Amino acid sequence: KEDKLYIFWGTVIGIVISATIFGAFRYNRNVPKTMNREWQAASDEYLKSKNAEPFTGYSQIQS
Amino acid sequence: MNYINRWLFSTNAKDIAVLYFIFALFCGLLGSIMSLILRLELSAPGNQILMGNHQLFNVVATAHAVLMVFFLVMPAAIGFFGNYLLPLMIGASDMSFARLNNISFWLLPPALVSLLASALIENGAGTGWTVYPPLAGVQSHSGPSVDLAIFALHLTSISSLLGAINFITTTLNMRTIGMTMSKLPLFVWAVVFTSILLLLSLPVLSAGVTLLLLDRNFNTSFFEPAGGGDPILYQHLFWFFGHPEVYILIIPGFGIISHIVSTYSKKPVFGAIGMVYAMGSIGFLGLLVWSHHMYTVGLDVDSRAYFTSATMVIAVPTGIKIFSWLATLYGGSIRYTTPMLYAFAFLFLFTVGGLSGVVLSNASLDIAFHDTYYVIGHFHYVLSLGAVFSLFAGYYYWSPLITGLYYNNNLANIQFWLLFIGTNVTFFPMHFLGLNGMPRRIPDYPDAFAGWNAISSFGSLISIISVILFAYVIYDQLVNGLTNKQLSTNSLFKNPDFIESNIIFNDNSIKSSSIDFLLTSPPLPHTFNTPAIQS
Amino acid sequence: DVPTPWGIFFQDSATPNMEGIIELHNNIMFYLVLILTFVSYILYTIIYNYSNATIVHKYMNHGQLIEIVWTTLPAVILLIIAFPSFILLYLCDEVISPAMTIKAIGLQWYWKYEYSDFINDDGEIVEFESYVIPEELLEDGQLRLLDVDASVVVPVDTHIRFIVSSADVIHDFCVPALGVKVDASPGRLNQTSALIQREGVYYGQCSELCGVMHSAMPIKIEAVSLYEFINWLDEQ
Amino acid sequence: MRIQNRENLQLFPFHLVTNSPWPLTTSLALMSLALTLGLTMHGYIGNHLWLFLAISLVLSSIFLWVRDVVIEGTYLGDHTIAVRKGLNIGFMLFVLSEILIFAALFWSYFHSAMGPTIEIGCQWPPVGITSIKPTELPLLNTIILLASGATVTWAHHSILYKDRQGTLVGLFITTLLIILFVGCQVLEYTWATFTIADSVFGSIFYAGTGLHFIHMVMLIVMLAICYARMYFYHFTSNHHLGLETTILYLHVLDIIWLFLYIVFYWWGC
Amino acid sequence: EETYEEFSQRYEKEFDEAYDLFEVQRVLNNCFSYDIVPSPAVIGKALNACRRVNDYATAVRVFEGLKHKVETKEQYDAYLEELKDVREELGIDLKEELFP
Amino acid sequence: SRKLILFIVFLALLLDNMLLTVVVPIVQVGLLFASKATVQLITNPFIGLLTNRIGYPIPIFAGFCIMFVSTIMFAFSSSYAFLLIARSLQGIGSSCSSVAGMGMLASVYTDDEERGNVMGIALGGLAMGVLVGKTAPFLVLAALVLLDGAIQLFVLQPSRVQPESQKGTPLTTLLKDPYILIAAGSICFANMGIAMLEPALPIWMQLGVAFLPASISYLIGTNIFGILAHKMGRWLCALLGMIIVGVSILCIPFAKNIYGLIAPNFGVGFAIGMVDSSMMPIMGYLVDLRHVSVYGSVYAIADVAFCMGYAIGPSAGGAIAKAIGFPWLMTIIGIIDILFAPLCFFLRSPPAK
Amino acid sequence: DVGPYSNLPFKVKNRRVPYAVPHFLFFAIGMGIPFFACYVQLKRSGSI
Amino acid sequence: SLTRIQGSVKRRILTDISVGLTLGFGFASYWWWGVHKPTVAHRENYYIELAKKKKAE
Ligand code: HEA
Ligand code: HEA
Ligand code: CUA
Ligand SMILES: [Cu+2]
Repeated sequence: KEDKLYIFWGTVIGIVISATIFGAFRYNRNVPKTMNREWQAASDEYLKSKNAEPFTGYSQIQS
Repeated sequence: MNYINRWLFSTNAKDIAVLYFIFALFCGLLGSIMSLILRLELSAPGNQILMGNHQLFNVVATAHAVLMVFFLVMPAAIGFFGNYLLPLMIGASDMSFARLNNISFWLLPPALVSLLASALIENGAGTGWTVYPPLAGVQSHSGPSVDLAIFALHLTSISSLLGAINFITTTLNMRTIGMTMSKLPLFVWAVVFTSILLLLSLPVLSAGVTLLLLDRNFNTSFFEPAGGGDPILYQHLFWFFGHPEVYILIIPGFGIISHIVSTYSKKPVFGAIGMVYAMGSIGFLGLLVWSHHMYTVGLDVDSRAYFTSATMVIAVPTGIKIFSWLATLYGGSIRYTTPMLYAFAFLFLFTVGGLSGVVLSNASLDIAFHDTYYVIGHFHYVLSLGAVFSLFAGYYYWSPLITGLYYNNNLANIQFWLLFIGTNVTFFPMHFLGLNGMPRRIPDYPDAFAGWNAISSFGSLISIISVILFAYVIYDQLVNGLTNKQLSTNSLFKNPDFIESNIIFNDNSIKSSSIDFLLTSPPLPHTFNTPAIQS
Repeated sequence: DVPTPWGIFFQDSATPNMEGIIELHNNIMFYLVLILTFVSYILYTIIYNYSNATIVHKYMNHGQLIEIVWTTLPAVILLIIAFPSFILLYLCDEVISPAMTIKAIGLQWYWKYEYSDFINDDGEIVEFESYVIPEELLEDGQLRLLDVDASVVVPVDTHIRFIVSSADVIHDFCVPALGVKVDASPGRLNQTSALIQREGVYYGQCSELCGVMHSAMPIKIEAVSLYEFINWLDEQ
Repeated sequence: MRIQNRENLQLFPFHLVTNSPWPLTTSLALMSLALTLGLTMHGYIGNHLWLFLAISLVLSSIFLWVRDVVIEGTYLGDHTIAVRKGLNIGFMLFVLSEILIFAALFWSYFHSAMGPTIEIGCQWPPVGITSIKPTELPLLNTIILLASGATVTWAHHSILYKDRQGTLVGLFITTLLIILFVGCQVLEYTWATFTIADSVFGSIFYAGTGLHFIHMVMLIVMLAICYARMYFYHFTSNHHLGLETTILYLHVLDIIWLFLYIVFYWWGC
Repeated sequence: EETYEEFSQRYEKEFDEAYDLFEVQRVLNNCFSYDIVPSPAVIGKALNACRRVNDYATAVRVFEGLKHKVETKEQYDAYLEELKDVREELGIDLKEELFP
Repeated sequence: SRKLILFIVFLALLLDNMLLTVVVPIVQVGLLFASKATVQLITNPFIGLLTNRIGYPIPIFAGFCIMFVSTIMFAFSSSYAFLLIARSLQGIGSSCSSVAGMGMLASVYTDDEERGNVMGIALGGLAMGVLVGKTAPFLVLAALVLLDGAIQLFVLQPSRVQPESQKGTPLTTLLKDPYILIAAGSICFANMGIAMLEPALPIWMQLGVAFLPASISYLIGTNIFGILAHKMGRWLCALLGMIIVGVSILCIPFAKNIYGLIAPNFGVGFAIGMVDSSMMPIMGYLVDLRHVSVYGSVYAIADVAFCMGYAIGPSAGGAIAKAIGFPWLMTIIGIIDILFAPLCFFLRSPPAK
Repeated sequence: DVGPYSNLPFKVKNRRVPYAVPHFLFFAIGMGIPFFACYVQLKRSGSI
Repeated sequence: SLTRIQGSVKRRILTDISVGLTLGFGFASYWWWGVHKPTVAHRENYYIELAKKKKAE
C-alpha cells in the first residue's frame, strides 16, 4: 500500500517538471505579426465575402 | 594484454552482445536529442531556434531516421538478444562463425563516424531518409555529404548479411541431441524468419544505392531523364528493401512478448504451430507488396487494385497472433510485474497503430493522406510504441539473468508510466493535423496548425525525463544491486502455487520451458561441456 | 478551403471525388471501431476477473472451432470493404468530355501556369507565374504562407483537366478540398480531373520535398462564374 | 560416451576458435577505404596513393584470414563432419546473395528495354550507338567458359581415383582458360564505340558485364590457391573443400554469362 | 474427451499411490486445474492421502480451494454437509474456525 | 482494362494445377488420380464451340463457381461414387476456365509481339500451384481479384449474350491442317516425360526438394523466353527446347543419388518452359494467317494436347515400370523427344491464305 | 573469477575515481554531440 | 444435485464474446447514425438552397 503512493507521487513530480521546462520555452517566443486578434478579424471578412467553409465553420480567431 | 584478447579480439558470442547494448544506448541517445531539437522548433509559428536555416532541419530529420532505424533497433534486437539468447535456447556453446560475429560488430563504429561526418563537411545531407535521385544529385547537394551517408548504408548492410548467414547456419546443425526443428522456441523462429528477409532484401538496396553513386559522380544517367532514364526505377529499387525492413524491426519483438505472456501468466502459448505459420505468412507477404508507398506517382488503374488487395491480406495472420495472445492471457493467473506492464501496453497500442494501416492501404483514400502527418502518426504508434516497448520489456526480463544484479521496481514503474503518458500525448494530435491537411517535412507552417503543435511539444519533454530516469535505474542496478532482491518479490521468476508450500518451493524454485533460467546467473564462459538431453 | 485552428476532421468538399473519399473512410471506421472495442473489452475482462487467481487452467491450449472463427470473420470484412473501394477507384473519373486543360509546371520554388487553349495564330498563349507573398509585404488580413500574387481562376460546373510536370525535381500538386494529389516528376506528364460545384477559394500546399524553400509554395484556386471568367480572360 | 579415456578429448564436434585480431583490422581498412573514396572524388586529398593502399590492405586482410582458415584445417585438424556441412551451407548462402545483385541489374535492363522514354527516340540501341556484334569475340569467351567447365570435371575425377598428374594439369589448363577471358574482355573494352556515359544503354552494359569481370578475377586467385595447395600435398582423396567451393562458383558464373549473352548482346530489338 | 466418471477414477487411482508430500501436492495441484470440479469421493481420498504422509496444513488448504472452484455458496455448503464424518474423525479444522 | 484479364487467367491456371496436383496433403489409385484429366480431355472441345455462341466472360465465372461447389462437395465426401462425381465436376469446371481465359487473352491482345509476352506471364501459374501453409490468405486474395473482375465485367457496363460477329472454322477443319497438330504434338511429347516421371520416382527412390528446382526454373524460363522468342524465331526455340528436354531426361539414369537429380531437373523445367511460351502463341498466329479469327477451338486443341500427357501418364507408366523398369523408360522417352526435334523446323514460314 | 561483476567491460567497485563520473560523462557526451553539430553548422552559415 | 459441476468456463467464454460484440456494435452504430448521416443531410440541404437562389436570379 505504501508503494503505489510512491509511484503516483513519482509520476506527478515527473509531469510538473516538464510543464515548468515547457513554460520557459513559451514566454520567450518569436511571435509573428499575423498572430493578433485585429489581424485575424480582417481575415474573416475576406473569408466571408468569398464564401468559405459553408457547411462546418470558418474562424481564424485564436488570439 | 588480457583486456585486448577478451574484449577486442573476441570469439565468445555472449561477450559481443554487451558491446552491442553499449553501442545501441549511445546511438539511441543521439537520435532522441535530435528529435528534441526538431520538436522544439515545431512548437509555435515563426523561426524560433534555428534562426532562418531550413537546412540543419532536414539534416536533423535524416540523421534522426538513420540513427534509429539502423543503429538502435537492429543492434539491440539482433546483437544483444539474438547473439546472447539463441545459443542458450538451442543449446549450443558458441556460434558457427565467431570471427564473422566480431566483424559484424566492428563494422558499425566506422559507420557512425561517416554519418557524423556527413553533417559537418558541408551544408549537409538533407535528402530525407529515402535518398531520392533528382534532389540528391550534383545540382542541390554538391559535396562530400550524400556520398559519405550512402557509405554508411553499405557497412551496415554487410554486417546484417554476415549476421543473418551466421544465424541461419547455426540453427540448422548446432542443436542438441533431442531437438528436431519443430520443438524450437518461438524466438529462434523469429530470428530465422528475419534472417531470411535480410538475405532476400539487401542486394536490391545495395544495387540501387551504388547506381545512385554512379549517377552522382561518374555521370552515368541511370535515373536522369535527359539521357533515357526514370527516377521512378529507384523508388522500385528502394521500396523492395523498404517493406521487408519494417518487418525485420518487428518480428523479433513478437516472440519476446510471447515468452513474457507464457511466463508471468502461468500458461503455455495457445497454438504455437499456428504462430510459427503466421510469422511465415507475414514474412512471405511482405515481399509481394512494395508499391503502396507509391500511389501518386502515376501508376495504372489495374495495378492499384492489385496492391490494395495484397495489402489488406496481411491483417489476417496478425489477428491470429493477437487473439492467441488473448487466449493465452485468458485462463491463467496474472501478476503485474514490470515486464508484463510493457507486455499489456503492447497488445493495445500495436492494434491502434495497425488499424490505421488499413485506412492507408486503399488507393482512393491515399489521395487524402499521402505526404501528410497521418502517416507519421501511423508509424510512430508502431515503431516507438511497438518495438521500443518490446526492447524495454526484454531488458527488464533478461537483465537479472545476464548481469546478476537486480533493480528497483518502483523507479521502473515510474519510468513506464512517464513513457506511456508522454508518448500518447506526443503522437495522437498528429492524426488531427493530418486530417486537416498539414504536409510532411516542413519547418514553418500556417498559423492554423499552431495549437496541436503546442501539445505534441509537451510530451517529448516528458519522455526525455523518462530516459534520464532509465539511466538512474541502470546506475541503481549496477551499484548496490545485490541488496535489491529482498525489497520486492518481483525478483522471483515464478510465484508459489496454491497447494505448493513455501518450504517445498525453496527447495524447487525454478520451473521453466527453456534452458535460459536454469543456468547460473552469471552465465559461464563455456556453458555446455557435456551435451544437453531432450527426450 | 482554409484550414481551421483546432481541427479534428476533414476540410469541406467541392468535388464528388472528395465526397466519395469521405464516405469510404466513414464506412471503414465502423469496422475498425468494432474491432477495437472487442479487443478492449477482452482485456478489461482479463484484468477484472483473472488477476491474482488461485486456479490456473493450464490445459486449455488447443482450440479447433475458435481458430476458424478468427480466420473467416476478418475475411468477410475485407470483402465488404473491398467492394466500394473498387467502385470508387474505377467509376469516378473523366469518362466523358473534359472541357478545359491547364498545365501546371513546377519550377524550383514557384509555380508556372499555362492555359493551353485560347491560342492566337501567332502563339499568344496566356501564361503566368505564381509566387508567395512575403511576410513583410502582406496587406491587412491575408493568410501567411498560403496567399499568392496570381491565382488560378476557373469556372464552376466545368470539367477541368490538370496536366502536371516539372522542370527541376519531384514536386506534388495538392488542393485538399478538390481531392487532387498527383506527382510532378521531371520527364513525364500526369493528369487529374476536377469538377467544382460552388464558388469560393481553395488553398493548397506542395508535398514532396524539394530543398530549402519547401514550405513557401502555395496553390490558390478561385472558382468564378462563366461571365467573370470571360471578362478575366479578355484582360490577361 | 562410455569409451575408456574419453575425458581427455572434446565432447562435442564443433570448433572453438582461438582469439584472432583480423576482424578489427578489416574494419579499420574499410574505414580508410570509405573515407578516402568519399574524399578524393571531391578534392580534399589530391594524391591518389592512399586509395591504393586502402584496397591493398583490404585484400591482404582477407588473405590473412584465409591463412588461419587453412592452418586450422590441415595442421591442427579441427574439421569434423558437422563443421564441413556448416561451411558448405555458409558458402551456398553467399552464392545465393551474389545472384540477387544480378537480378536487380537485369530488372534495371528490362525496365528501359521494354518502354523507352521520349528523349531517346523510342528505339533500342539508340541512334548513334553501334552495338557489339555477337558473332565476334563474345563467341570465343563463351566457348572458353564451356571448355573450362569441362576441364575441372577431369580434375575432380582424378583426385578421387588417386592420380596426381591429372589434377595438376587440369587446374593449370583451367587457370590459363580464365586469364584468356579477361584478356579478351579487356580488348573488347578498348575497341568499342560507346562508353559508360553515352546513354542509359552504355551505362547498364558496362555495369552488368563489369561486375562479372571482378567476379572472375576471384576465380583466378581461387584456382591459384588450389593449384599451389595441391602441389604441396594438402589434399586427400576424401577431405578437400577448397576444390568443391571453386567448382560451385565457376558453374554459377557460366550460367550467369549465358544470360548476359542472350539479353545483353543478342536481344536488341 | 475425458468424461466425469473416468476423471473421478483416474484421480482416485493417482491419489491412492502417492508416497511423499511432493507427490500429494502434485496430484492435488493438477486436480484443481480442469473444468470439472473434483467429486466428493476424490476429496475423501485426498484427505486419507494427506493423513498417510502426516501433514496438517494441506488438509486445511483443500477445503479453501473448494470455496474458489465452486460457483455459488449453496453448493459449497452442500459439499460440507457430506464431507463431515471425514472431518470429525481425522480432526481437520477449517480456516474460518481457526482464524489464523 | 486489359491487365485484369491477365490476372484472371493467371489465377485460373494456378487453381487448375492446385486442384489437380495438390490432393494428397489438402488399381483404384490409378483410376482416381486420372479421373480429372480424362473428363477434362472429353469436355474441352465443347467449350470451344460454346464461347463462340454465348461469349467469353460467362464460362469463366461459371467454371469458378462449379470448381468451388465441387471442392466443397469433395471436402465432406466419404463414398466412392460421390467422390468420383465430385472430382468429375471439379474437372469440368477447370476445363471451362482455362480454355475461355486463354481464348480471351488471345482475343484482346491483337498485336503479335505483346501476345507472346503476356502468355509467357500467364503460363507461369502452372508451377505456383505445384509449389503451393494455411492458404486462407491466398484464397481471399484470389476472391478479391475476382471481385474486381466481376465488378468491371458485369456491373459497370451491361453485358448481353452477344454472339461474335464472325463465324469460326469448325473443329474438323482445324484438325485437317497439319501445322496446328504438329504444333500441339510438341507440347504433348514435351509434357509426357515429366508426367510419367512423377509416379515412378517413389519406386526408384525429401519429396518436395526433388520437385522444387523445376518449379524454380519454369517461371524464369517462361518469363524470359516469352519476350525473346520474337527475334529468335519460335521454331528454333521449340527445337532447342525439345533437344534439352531429351538430354536432361537421359541425364537421370546415370544419376545414383537423390541430390544428383537437382541439376537435371532445372534442365527439365526451363527447357519445357521454352517449349511452352514459344509454341502456344504461334497457334494463335496460324489462324490469323490461314483461317478466320476465332480463338476458342484452337486453344481447346492446345489444352487437349496439354492434358493428354497427364491423362495417359501414370497408368501406362506404372505398367512400363513393372514390365521393364525406370532407366529404359527414360531412355525411350528421351530418344523420342530428341527424334521429334528435327521436324519442328517446318514452322519457319507457313503458306498464307 | 566468474561472478556478478566479471562479464562487464568496465570496473564498478574498488575504484579510485568513483563510478558516478564515468556514468555521467557517457550520457553527457551522448546528449551533447548533436548540439555541437548544430552550433558548427549554424556558425558556418552566417546566423549567430 | 449440487455436488455435480461439469462446465463453468465455457459459459463464461460464450457470454464474454456475446457481450463484447453487442457493445462493439452499439459503439459503432452511433458513428453511422449520429455523426455521419446528419452531416450528409446538412450538405444536401445546403445544395438544395444554392440552386434555388440562382433559379430566382
Ligand atoms: C513499423 C513497421 C510497420 C508495420 C507493422 C506496418 C504495418 C502496416 N503497414 Fe506500413 N508503414 C511503415 C512500416 C510498417 N507498416 C512505415 C515506416 C510507414 C511510413 C512510410 C514512410 O514514410 O517511409 C508505413 C506506411 C504505410 C502505409 C502508408 C504509405 C503512404 O504514406 O502512403 C501503408 C498503406 O498501405 C502501409 C501499409 C501497412 C499495413 C496494411 C500494415 C498492417 O500490417 C497493419 C496490421 C495491423 C492490424 C490490421 C492489426 C490486426 C488486428 C486485428 C484484430 C485484425 C482485424 C482485421 C481487420 C482489420 C480486417 N504502411
Ligand atoms: C526508429 C523509429 C522512430 C523513433 C524511435 C522515433 C522517435 C521519435 N520520433 Fe519519429 N521519426 C521516425 C521514426 C521514429 N521516430 C522516422 C523514420 C523519421 C524520419 C521521417 C522522415 O525522414 O521523413 C522520424 C522523424 C520524426 C520527426 C520529424 C518529422 C519530419 O521532419 O517530417 C518527428 C517530429 O515530430 C518525430 C517524432 C518523434 C519523437 C518525438 C520521438 C521520440 O520518441 C524520441 C524519444 C525516444 C525515446 C522515447 C526512446 C529512447 C530509446 C532508448 C533510449 C531505449 C534504448 C533501448 C534499450 C535500452 C534496449 N519523428
Ligand atoms: Cu516545390 Cu515542392
Ligand atoms: Cu509499406
